[PDB]
Amino acid sequence: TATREVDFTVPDVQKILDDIKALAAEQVYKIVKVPSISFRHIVMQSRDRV
Amino acid sequence: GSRVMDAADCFRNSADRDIFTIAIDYSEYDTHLTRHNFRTGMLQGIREAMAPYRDLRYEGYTLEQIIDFGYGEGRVANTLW
Repeated sequence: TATREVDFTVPDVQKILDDIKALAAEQVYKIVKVPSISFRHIVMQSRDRV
Repeated sequence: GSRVMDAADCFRNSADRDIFTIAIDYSEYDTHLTRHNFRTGMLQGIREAMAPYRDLRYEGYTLEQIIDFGYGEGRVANTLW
């Protein structure tokens, strides 16, 4: 009774079906505490203008 | 069966006025079967005729992988005897 369950697993389609599942775990975003630095400055021997 | 009974096709063609039979003989047939030309050409026809059976796997691996397990390199090509 509990025999022959491996009847139609064609590898040409099972290999492209286990990769759709692995594409669903692809996390696109990320969770951070601070954003990235969007402005930087350079000092040029001066205390009024950078 | 017998030998006289099932070789009756050999009898009637020596009784016929218009049959000229040719029967050649190969002396040391294996020494000239030793050549690779019947080795490759047989294995070329084995692989191309297993193409309708290319999806199903024999215990994990394909049928084209197991034909060179019975006709491989260490199976019939070069073996120590």
